[PDB]
Amino acid sequence: PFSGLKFKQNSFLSTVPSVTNMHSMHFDARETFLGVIRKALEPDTSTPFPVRRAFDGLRAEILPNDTIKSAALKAQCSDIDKHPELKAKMETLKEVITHHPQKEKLA
Amino acid sequence: TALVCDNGSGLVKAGFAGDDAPRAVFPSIVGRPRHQGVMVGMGQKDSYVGDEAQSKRGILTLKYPIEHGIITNWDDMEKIWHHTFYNELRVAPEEHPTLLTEAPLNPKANREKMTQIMFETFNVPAMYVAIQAVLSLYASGRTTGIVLDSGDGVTHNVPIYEGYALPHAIMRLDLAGRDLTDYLMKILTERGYSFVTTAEREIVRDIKEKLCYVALDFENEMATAASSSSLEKSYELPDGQVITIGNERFRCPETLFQPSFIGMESAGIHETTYNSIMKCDIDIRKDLYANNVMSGGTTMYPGIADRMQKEITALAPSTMKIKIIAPPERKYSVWIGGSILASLSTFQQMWITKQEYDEAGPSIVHRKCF
Amino acid sequence: TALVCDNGSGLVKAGFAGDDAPRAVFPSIVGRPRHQGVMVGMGQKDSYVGDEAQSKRGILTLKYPIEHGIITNWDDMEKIWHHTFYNELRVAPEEHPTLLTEAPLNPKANREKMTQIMFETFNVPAMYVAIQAVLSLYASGRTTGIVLDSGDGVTHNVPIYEGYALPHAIMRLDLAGRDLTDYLMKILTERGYSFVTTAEREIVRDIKEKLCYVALDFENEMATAASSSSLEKSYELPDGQVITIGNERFRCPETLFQPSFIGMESAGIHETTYNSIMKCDIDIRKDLYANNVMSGGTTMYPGIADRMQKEITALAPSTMKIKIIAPPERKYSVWIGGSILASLSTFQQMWITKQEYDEAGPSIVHRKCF
Amino acid sequence: TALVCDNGSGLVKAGFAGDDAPRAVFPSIVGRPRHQGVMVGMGQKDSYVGDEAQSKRGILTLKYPIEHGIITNWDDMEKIWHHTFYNELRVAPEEHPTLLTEAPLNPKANREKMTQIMFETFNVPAMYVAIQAVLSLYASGRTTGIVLDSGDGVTHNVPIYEGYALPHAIMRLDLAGRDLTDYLMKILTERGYSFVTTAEREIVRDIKEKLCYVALDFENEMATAASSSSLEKSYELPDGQVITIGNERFRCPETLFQPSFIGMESAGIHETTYNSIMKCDIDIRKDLYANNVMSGGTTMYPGIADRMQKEITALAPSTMKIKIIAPPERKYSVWIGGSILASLSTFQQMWITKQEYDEAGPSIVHRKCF
Amino acid sequence: EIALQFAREAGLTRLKGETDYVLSNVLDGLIGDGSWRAGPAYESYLNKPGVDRVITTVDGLHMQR
Ligand SMILES: Nc1ncnc2c1ncn2[C@@H]1O[C@H](COP(=O)(O)OP(=O)(O)O)[C@@H](O)[C@H]1O
Ligand SMILES: Nc1ncnc2c1ncn2[C@@H]1O[C@H](COP(=O)(O)OP(=O)(O)O)[C@@H](O)[C@H]1O
Ligand SMILES: Nc1ncnc2c1ncn2[C@@H]1O[C@H](COP(=O)(O)OP(=O)(O)O)[C@@H](O)[C@H]1O
Ligand SMILES: [Mg+2]
Ligand SMILES: [Mg+2]
Ligand SMILES: [Mg+2]
Repeated sequence: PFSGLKFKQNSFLSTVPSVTNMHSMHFDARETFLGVIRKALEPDTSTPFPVRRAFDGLRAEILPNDTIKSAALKAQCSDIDKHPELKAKMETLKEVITHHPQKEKLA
Repeated sequence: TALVCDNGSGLVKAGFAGDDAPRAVFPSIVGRPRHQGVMVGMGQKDSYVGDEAQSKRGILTLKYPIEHGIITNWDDMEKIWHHTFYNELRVAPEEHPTLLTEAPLNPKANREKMTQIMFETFNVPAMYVAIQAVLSLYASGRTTGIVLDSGDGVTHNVPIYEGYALPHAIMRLDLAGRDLTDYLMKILTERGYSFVTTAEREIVRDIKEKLCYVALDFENEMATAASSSSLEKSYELPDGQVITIGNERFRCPETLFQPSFIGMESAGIHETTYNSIMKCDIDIRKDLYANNVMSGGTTMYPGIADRMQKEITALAPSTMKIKIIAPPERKYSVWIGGSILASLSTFQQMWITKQEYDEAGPSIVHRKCF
Repeated sequence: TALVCDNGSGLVKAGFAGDDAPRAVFPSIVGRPRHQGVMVGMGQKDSYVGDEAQSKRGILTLKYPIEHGIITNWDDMEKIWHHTFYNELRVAPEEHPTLLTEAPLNPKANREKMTQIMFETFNVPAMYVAIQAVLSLYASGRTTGIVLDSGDGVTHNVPIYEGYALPHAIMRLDLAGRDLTDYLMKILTERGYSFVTTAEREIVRDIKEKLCYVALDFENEMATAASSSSLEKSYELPDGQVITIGNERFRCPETLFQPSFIGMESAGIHETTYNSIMKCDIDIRKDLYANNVMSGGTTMYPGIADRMQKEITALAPSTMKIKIIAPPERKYSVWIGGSILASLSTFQQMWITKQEYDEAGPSIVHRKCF
Repeated sequence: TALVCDNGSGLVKAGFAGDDAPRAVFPSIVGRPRHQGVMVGMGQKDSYVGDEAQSKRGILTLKYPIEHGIITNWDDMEKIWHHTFYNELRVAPEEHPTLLTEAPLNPKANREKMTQIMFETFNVPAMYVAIQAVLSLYASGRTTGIVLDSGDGVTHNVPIYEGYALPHAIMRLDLAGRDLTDYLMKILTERGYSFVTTAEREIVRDIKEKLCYVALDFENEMATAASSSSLEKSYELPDGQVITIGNERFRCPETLFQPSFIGMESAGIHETTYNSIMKCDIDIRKDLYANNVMSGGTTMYPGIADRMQKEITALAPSTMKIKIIAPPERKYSVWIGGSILASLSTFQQMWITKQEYDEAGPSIVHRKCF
Repeated sequence: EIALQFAREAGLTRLKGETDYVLSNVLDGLIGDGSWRAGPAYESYLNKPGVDRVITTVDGLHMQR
């Protein structure tokens, strides 16, 4: 689906919270981790522009910065059976993640 | 009315075109909590922007979304811009065309992304990306001169003559205030002072701004500091501890003229300015020599202009008249120029509009903007 | 009042018939900005002419619309003529007959297009194209003599006796001031001074004008320069750098007498004048020998008149009295002659009128002008 | 036998007259440690020459003693020559006549210093300074043709016909590989890649030598690169980082044909060759058009000869047959010609001998050689 | 004047007083004082009093050190 997509290695390491903050009684694990993965999925500038625009639409839809959008997507996926497009988008993004060159660190 | 946002590495200077000063000047930082818990209702806010991050500094890790004039964290840069529009200027960006700035010889994706965000995220009616040295020359009133712009991320000089830039003479050094801040906390360890956190880096930046100065002759100043205590100054840390620094006061800014202090092979800012001038046509050099204009926070050291006057005078032929222009508003010259530029009636046709962006996309920025 | 415009390859001498000197003298150059942008407020005019081009040469590419006496860019030439009338003389060309000049043996199309442009785009009531050597003889107050006219573009000899020209004895030599400027550039590199751009060609021309001189004995000056530094003179460039020039001071003008210096297979100006005289009737040669008239800027080198006497004397029979006439104002002698010519009441019927141009078209210039 | 030392701006090509290729080819660089200390007993030296300087490039500052064909550091040049004779060729210069080379239109002090050092420092029995383009024609085996030699420092044209040079038609542009390397360094910043040190300049030179190529149609290639990634190639840096380069592959060498890219007001190499031919006699231009011979490393770009064929063909009249001769060994053609020249029996009396030198001194070189 | 151009430009008088007999006397005829036996005064471009190290427009584009 995406050929020629490259990522800046270690770009996400700055985004990882301290372990002590992870224990905070109001720590948003889902949003913070999705933020880390979103940063890791930032296309490197060396990626061809048509691919960059193409993928940035995919990760922006699946991993939006905005909390309102992230909460909107969270509800729509609760009944994902009626969203074949999201199924396809999410499947495409899962395939990108599993081929990410730094998947081991992300895991 | 048009918004002017000088998005520097260290500070955000933002405001409305036509005003004499920016309305909102706050650190270009996003801070996130690095400690734990532990009280109900006291942690729902993740991330802090600008002044609020600087005040809660002690419990946060601070990160600059811009390093060396380059946006490295676009998610945090959106937060910085959202804070600027909605919380500091209190404006709806979709009603205001926005002029913003960048250093010359930046990566081209840097302009494209900042155009993308302005049109697609903030829905701005129009935008423009100007060069900071050109804006500084606007602020100086001149149309000729070689600007030396040095802020937090990068120092560059742009020679301009009769309004014509000589791009082959643009110089860049990735050596600016933040490198000087880092060097100072390195040499502060010589006196047993250890600053390691991002918060402590901010306080060391504060020490630099208050106590550091450029020595007119570095060797004599070293001899003076070594032979006496006359150059020592004390500084009170936020917890009441008092640190005293002697020759570190001028050894830190000396890195600008001797970049080998931090291991850099590059030439000093004086030699870089001279090299930029010599790269220009022999006819325009005399005017450039007389119109060296400083801008940015990193040119606010006491004695920087006098040192530059001396250093460039030693490199130029003796018959030239070297003049350094260091306005007291140096730190905002870039924003001032952008405020001037955006309000000129002859500039209203140079905006990138939402319609041109739709037709062409982010690459429209390379065609419409220097 | 008639307008007298001596459009030489190097300079535009323009003014009013009857005056003692041309009102306006400026370089025959059109400059265009070769650099980028970048400031909006200055207006950024797209082209510059004359003194304005010369002062802004640092950021322009300088173009001469006349090459070796021939107009090679008619658009730029029309710019130079519009500048002459409206900006320099501030006259309405519709009200003044215009006397132009050109070197002998020029392409005939050059004459016709000058006529066409003057009548059609400038709507002069009348005009006339004169020969620069003839005008120089007018300015010398003589009716007999061989004029050696050497400006920026071409050197030409015209022998005249009692007002009659011998057109078969006219000599033309495209070796002139501009070729000497280019040669000085070449030999200035021998000392490490590399001038390349057109703006720097103007600097080299300035060096030539005030430091070059003609040597009476070339070998003697070469020996003097080799064995001493007494002939070395310094020159300060616009940026303050000083160049020191030795035998290049007299080697550059020496090309006029040894064209093989620049690879030209032609005799020097001395032997060309002598060859012109010998092509004339034997009964007028004595009077031509005593009436050698120098004209034009390229005859302004110190020592050239004395060198021409030595050279012409070495060629002519010893009983001939060789006299070189080099008035101090020989640089404007051509314009002076045109001023005299256009003033004469008896010349007032020699004008090509607009009516004659209409009936005949531009070809009328060949019939009515030498 | 005789030594042949083709020391250009970038590389030293050295060897023995009569051999088919230089024995010693190494960079013309002197490196000095820019870092500190710190281990005693290490085989540390205060300077490194050539291949060893490249190896330890990481901790050195690299300096070229020759720039734009001119030796600017005579102390570092003497150790470059000491390295050549003693460490690379393993010869005693005291018993070998040595043939040296330089570009045309160099400062005359350059040849004299070369002669002085060879006779006084290295005590060579005889020596000769030849012109690189003439040696290139020797290597091609022709006696007619216009040579375009382009190394690291200078590009020059020398038209020769039947062994006769037309020195008034020699062109020289101080625009060669080193200028192209610096331009590639500049335009690599558009993609975020920063190279500022001399060591990284060497890396960029490596990128240029193996990824850059000349576009046949520059606008077509620009459109191709803008619409697709088929022109993007990758390069692995010494530390393992991989940089992707697109239209910079052909924009870098486009500076040869469009010198305005780097702010030079100059004609491209295609126009300079055509201008050189036109300065030659009309009767030899046809043979020059068919004998354009390229030499030097900067002519090793893929597609440059085809681009020259297209560009000169567009400038010349349609009936002429333009032929570009680009031998695969055109990088060493200059040294090859020197090897041929120095081995001719007919040349052995053209050497400047030691007795000649000590009777005349350094200036002998100007009389004996070109 | 032609003879001295030959000495200057072509080394006609290279052999100084060792110039062969007929050429020497022809030169003596043209130059009675015999000063031609001392070859032409050639200039040296080394250690010139005031010529060092000028940087023009194009030179300013390279400017090492
Ligand atoms: N009075 C001062 N003396 C010395 N340095 C200063 C002073 N004020 C600001 N600076 C330095 O200037 C930098 C900010 O300058 P600025 O022009 O705002 O840069 P930017 O445009 O990148 O935000 C800071 O890193 C700071 O260390
Ligand atoms: N004092 C001087 N000494 C030497 N050369 C001069 C002097 N004044 C002018 N020139 C030369 O004469 C040329 C201009 O002479 P001019 O008679 O104006 O020619 P044109 O008729 O083509 O304008 C210039 O190229 C300049 O180099
Ligand atoms: N294959 C290649 N492609 C492009 N450029 C090259 C290639 N090989 C060498 N060069 C360039 O040629 C220059 C060296 O050429 P050379 O003829 O050795 O110059 P010099 O005579 O000054 O040593 C270097 O600056 C290098 O960048
Ligand atoms: Mg700034
Ligand atoms: Mg004239
Ligand atoms: Mg070479």
